[PDB]
Amino acid sequence: VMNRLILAMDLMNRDDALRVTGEVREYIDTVKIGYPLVLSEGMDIIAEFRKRFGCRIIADFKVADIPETNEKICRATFKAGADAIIVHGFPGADSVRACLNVAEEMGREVFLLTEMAHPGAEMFIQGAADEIARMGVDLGVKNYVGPSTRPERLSRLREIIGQDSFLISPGVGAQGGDPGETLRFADAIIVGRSIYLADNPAAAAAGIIES
Amino acid sequence: VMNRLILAMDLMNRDDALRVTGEVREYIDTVKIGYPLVLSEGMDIIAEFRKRFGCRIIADFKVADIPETNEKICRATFKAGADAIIVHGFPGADSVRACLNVAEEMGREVFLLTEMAHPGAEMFIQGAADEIARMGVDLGVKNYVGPSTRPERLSRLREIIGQDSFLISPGVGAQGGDPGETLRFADAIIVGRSIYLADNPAAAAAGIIESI
Ligand SMILES: O=c1cnn([C@@H]2O[C@H](COP(=O)(O)O)[C@@H](O)[C@H]2O)c(=O)[nH]1
Ligand SMILES: O=c1cnn([C@@H]2O[C@H](COP(=O)(O)O)[C@@H](O)[C@H]2O)c(=O)[nH]1
Repeated sequence: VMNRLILAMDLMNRDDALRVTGEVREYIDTVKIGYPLVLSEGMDIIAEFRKRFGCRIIADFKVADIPETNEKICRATFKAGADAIIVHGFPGADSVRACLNVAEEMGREVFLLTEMAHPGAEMFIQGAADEIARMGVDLGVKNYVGPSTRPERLSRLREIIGQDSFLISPGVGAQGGDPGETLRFADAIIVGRSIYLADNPAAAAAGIIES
Repeated sequence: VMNRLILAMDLMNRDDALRVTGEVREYIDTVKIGYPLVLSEGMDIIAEFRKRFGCRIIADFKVADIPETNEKICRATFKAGADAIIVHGFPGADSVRACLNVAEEMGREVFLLTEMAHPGAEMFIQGAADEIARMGVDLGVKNYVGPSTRPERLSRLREIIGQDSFLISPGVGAQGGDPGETLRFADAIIVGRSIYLADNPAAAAAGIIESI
């Protein structure tokens, strides 16, 4: 990923989202689009971004349903042009396999979310995280998401998945995570608010890269 | 809910979804719309269904993000006209609280998903389910979702949330759950494929209602 930095574009109106993404395009070539923007502006926004900025798009949909529904969600998402989709591992192996099957059929990728970065993640997710990561390895998952806010957990996750797996990590900046420390374990960092709420998003992105 | 039956409308094209929903409207007045339909036809489909069929709409979005993002998802969903939203409890109390705060601000409801009905739910969700339900009670959640496929777990869930809470349950029909047994514990059952993939959805819905 360009500069090992992925922009989390969670603004909810198309004009602001287009403005910020265009301003930071010289620093990042991969954008993570989630439900805040998609449910506000429509799925067509994925193809619009891919074309206008020539960036890879990761759909952060935290897929977390039964197998049959997960398949439908993944198919609609890849039809919309997403290059990859983020899926929760807490619902179990069959739910993750359903996403992997659709990605295989459509020539796309699945990122498995193992542990989340917010405080509430300590209640139930953290205790299941190592097992969720091992499940991913057993299913053949090669792309993972882990927390910038807990580098000791990111280290443990990297250990389970190996150095060959691709690991991206949110929670940098606004949630307290540090870019440099996170990149000791993750291949790329995800940054949203620290860039998109900045008075000068380009300067904020440039600063992160400088750091 | 009318006849204690909620239709899970997971068809992915507007014309088919409109046809089936209209055919079974005399049997059910509450429709659950999820991402399969919304990501295929747009969020405007929620208001269209609400108006066209005069039914309550539950947005089954299995919200499962950090607090800040959950707030945005809930706000966009209620702006689109949904009467309620289904949220996962596994990400923790702060994430659930964020959804409850937006529902309070907008005069809407949050349904907390405690245990899922599919086989994979046994891996991680089941072992956390009782605690997730208790967390819901502690947060003031009054609406819950539990599995038709495991009535013993549904009974345990009803036990934690009390008789005053509203409990709806998917997994009836296609996934193996039984309407009658599920209604021993849930206030309403959710049915998707058994109705929408039937050669005659109205007859399928009518049969379910007669079996209970
Ligand atoms: O454990 C996780 C998984 N995903 N995200 C997501 O990554 C982005 C982080 O944004 P932020 O830089 O503004 O905090 C948001 O889209 C958020 O939903 C997290 O924050 N934590
Ligand atoms: O634990 C859960 C939670 N939600 N659903 C959802 O309820 C519906 C059940 O549909 P079905 O009757 O066709 O199996 C689908 O929309 C599905 O995503 C389940 O099946 N199980």
